[PDB]
Formats: sequence, structure tokens, C-alpha cells
Amino acid sequence: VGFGFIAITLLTMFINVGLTLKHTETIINKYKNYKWDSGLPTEYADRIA
Amino acid sequence: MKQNINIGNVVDDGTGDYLRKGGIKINENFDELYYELGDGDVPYSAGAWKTYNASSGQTLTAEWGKSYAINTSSGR
Repeated sequence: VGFGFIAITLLTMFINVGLTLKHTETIINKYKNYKWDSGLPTEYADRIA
Repeated sequence: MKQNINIGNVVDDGTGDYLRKGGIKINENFDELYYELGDGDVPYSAGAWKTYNASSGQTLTAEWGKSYAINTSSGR
């Protein structure tokens, strides 16, 4: 009963960001590629129409 | 005029080439010459044979030179 007792405010947001970040799908596809070394093929396929 | 790519090599099956990249090089090689003498050429050594043919106007225009006649029949 003997003390002053004043009221003041504080606010806490707690922003939740960091959901998702699920990396989705990772995708890679191989190549047959061409260098000047090259050399003998084994037969052929497709190649034009 | 000597600044051009080597454009890779056949060692065994191997790897390092550029394996079809070299066009952008291969082009420059051609693109060296056909533009190095590019707006011009050598007329004298190839400018000999033809006019052994007829006297016709035989345009040499606007580069090199053509008709030396190296033979008879009217000289063109």
C-alpha cells in the first residue's frame, strides 16, 4: 500500500518467418558432350529428319 | 596474322578440347584472314590466266586485278 505503482507498456512481435525454405526439388540431367578429342562412334541414331 | 586459337587436340580419347566450342575460335581463324587482307587481295598471281580467253570486258572492279591475256586474240 506504500508504493507508487505506475503502468507502462511493452510489445513483442514474435515474427515467425523461416517457414518454408523447403529446397523444393533439385534436378540434374546428364550430357553426352562434344570435345575435339571425340573419336570412333559406335553406329549412330537419329541425327536428322 | 598469328593471333588465333589452337582449337584443341586428339590425344587418345582424352578430354580437354572445347569439343565443338571452337567455332567461336574457328570463326576467328577464318575471321582473321578473310578480313586480314579482307577488303583487298593479291591481284598479280591470280590476275594472269583468264584473259587468254575472249576480249570481253572482264570486270576486275573494286578489288584485285584480273586479266593479263598471256596469249593472243585481241587482249581485252
